[PDB]
Amino acid sequence: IRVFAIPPSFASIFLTKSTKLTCLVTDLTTYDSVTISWTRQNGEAVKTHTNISESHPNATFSAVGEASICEDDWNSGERFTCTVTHTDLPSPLKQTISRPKGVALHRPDVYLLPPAREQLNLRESATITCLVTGFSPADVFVQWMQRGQPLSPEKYVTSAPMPEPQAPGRYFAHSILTVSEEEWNTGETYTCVVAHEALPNRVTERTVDKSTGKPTLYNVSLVM
Amino acid sequence: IRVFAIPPSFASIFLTKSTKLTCLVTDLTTYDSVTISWTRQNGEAVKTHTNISESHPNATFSAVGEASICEDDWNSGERFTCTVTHTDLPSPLKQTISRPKGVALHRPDVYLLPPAREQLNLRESATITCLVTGFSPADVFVQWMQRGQPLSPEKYVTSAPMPEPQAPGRYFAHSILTVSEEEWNTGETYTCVVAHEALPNRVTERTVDKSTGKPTLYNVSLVM
Amino acid sequence: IRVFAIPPSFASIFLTKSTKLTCLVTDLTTYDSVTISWTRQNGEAVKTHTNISESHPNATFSAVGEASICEDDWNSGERFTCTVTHTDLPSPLKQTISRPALHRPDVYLLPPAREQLNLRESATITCLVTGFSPADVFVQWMQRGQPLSPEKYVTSAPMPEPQAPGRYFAHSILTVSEEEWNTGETYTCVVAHEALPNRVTERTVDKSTGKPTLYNVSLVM
Ligand SMILES: *[C@@H]1O[C@H](CO)[C@@H](O)[C@H](O)[C@H]1NC(C)=O
Ligand SMILES: *[C@@H]1O[C@H](CO)[C@@H](O)[C@H](O)[C@H]1NC(C)=O
Ligand SMILES: *[C@@H]1O[C@H](CO)[C@@H](O)[C@H](O)[C@H]1NC(C)=O
Repeated sequence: IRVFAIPPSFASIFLTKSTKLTCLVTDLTTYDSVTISWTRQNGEAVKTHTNISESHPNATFSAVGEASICEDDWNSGERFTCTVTHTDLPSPLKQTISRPKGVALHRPDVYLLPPAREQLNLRESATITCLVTGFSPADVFVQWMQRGQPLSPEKYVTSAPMPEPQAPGRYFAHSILTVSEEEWNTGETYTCVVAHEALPNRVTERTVDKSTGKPTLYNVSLVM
Repeated sequence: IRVFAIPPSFASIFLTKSTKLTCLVTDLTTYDSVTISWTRQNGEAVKTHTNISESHPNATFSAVGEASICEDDWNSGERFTCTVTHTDLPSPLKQTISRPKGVALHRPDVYLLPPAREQLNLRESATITCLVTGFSPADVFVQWMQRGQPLSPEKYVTSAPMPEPQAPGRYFAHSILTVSEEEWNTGETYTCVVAHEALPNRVTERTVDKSTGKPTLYNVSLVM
Repeated sequence: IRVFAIPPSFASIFLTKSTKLTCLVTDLTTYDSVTISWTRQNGEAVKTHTNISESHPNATFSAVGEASICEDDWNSGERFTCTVTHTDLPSPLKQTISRPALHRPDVYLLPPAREQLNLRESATITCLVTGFSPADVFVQWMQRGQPLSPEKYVTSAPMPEPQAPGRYFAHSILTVSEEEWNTGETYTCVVAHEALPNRVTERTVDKSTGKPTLYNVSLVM
């Protein structure tokens, strides 16, 4: 029996365009009347639970509570009082969380690197790395789209934020995309979109194809 | 009684990151008791109508009722009703506005044209046109960014959307950025950003400089 | 009421050139005069422990049981037991620990982008390690045979490969100045992994690596 308070990441709120606070109560006994109400410091939130998780392998139940809350309330700093009520707990427990404040804002520097020539020579799989560095407060959402069409989330993996060596305040993040050689050889202008607080547009785009390496001012070829 | 309910346009919701809805009364007594109330389907109370407009010299009544509302509920299509009653007319006037439904969403196609050679020859100024076409609905926000920071609102002018001739539902929009010729010679990489509903991130980016638009002038062939 | 020990990882093995044992006791309340001993699956003697701490208020006995053991004992798979005969429980408790598919890692070095170099405040060289199993790699950076300081370069934790769940990838960067890049430097990235037959691989990139080194085409105003 434990109660968790989960602040939604900017990765979560940007994906669905909604700040969805979520409270997990884990390892509760499988009893009846599983109800999760909602309050705040004012007391006007209303929503119930949806699709409570089944019994975990350690032989106990669990419940999840999620609600829709506006973006401006999330930016205001109000402590949202997520309350969970159950019969096993003699007293219902409520959780109050809010955004951290006072953190500096540093604009991300999204630089896109083409796959290495040695990797291209092997002709099995080519990897394109999106470098997102020099951004705070180190909460980013990086996704890949092809010709304006988003790709499957399984195709790409985004690394967790890590501290920058030179800059202590700024933290970087990484994401790689695996592509076939024939797709890269033809060139579909793969682009990287990065979402962050510090960006004035809050979204930035950088693209690369096979013809980026050529300076496009001269066309020199070697034929035997 | 005449009340003008101005819906929050996409430019308004995107510039301030907070949707602002205003219903403004028009052409009544210069100053008397008035009650403005935003009403949903549930009839719940709303934020107070701050900054009521002062009486105009031409004896035309005007009251600006602004409030902060849920961003997601506005896009959900549920209708917002401004209830205005006045001492002059006992019957209240109900004005209801919402985001229109039954409208197709078409992804904007952003084409960014370099300045003409004839204009660059006179060297008095350079105009860069940001062409956005095939976007629905009519609302759109266009602003200009130079090397990461936005331009002044006076510097750039965005034309009103007009119906596209080929596609009746789709529309097109224009925005010019007149700059001095010597700035274009430096190739400082002007960037055009646009905001619209249909884009996957709701915003997309295009860039132009002196290097872009230059073909391969030199096919230097080294063949043995 | 359990015992936990830190397994020797190939990075830690390669740093000290030997397998070292670290048994940080967890989930056991700190009492006076506790008994902790190192034994194998069969239980012969060990060397004396070193650098143990006092009682820990956080209910986790944060004193390390240090012992240096041969490499063949670790890679043979026979278990190691951190036997902790605690005061509260007369029955001794031990934790069996050992190594748990091997794929040769492929190391590819990506030169810094021109956008990074044009701005000139810094240059980042990325070391992409892919297709290694298990997740035990130590990415280190070499410059003309001189090992760079650990603070310059940082390596992310290995993540499962999207193409193959068995495969893992690790990615590391080196933060240098633009002058250090446009001036001739080797900047070798060396990667050590168990699955490598040589146990060590490295790649080198230069400013002229991108150039074909057949035609030096230049633009002059
Ligand atoms: C540029 O050079 C490549 C090298 O083979 C060649 O395939 C391509 O056709 C050239 N571009 C043009 C426009 O001819
Ligand atoms: C450039 O030269 C190459 C020589 O191999 C030729 O194949 C190509 O068609 C040329 N491109 C143009 C645009 O003339
Ligand atoms: C051509 O070679 C010279 C060697 O002195 C070098 O400095 C120069 O950078 C080379 N050209 C290019 C385009 O790299």
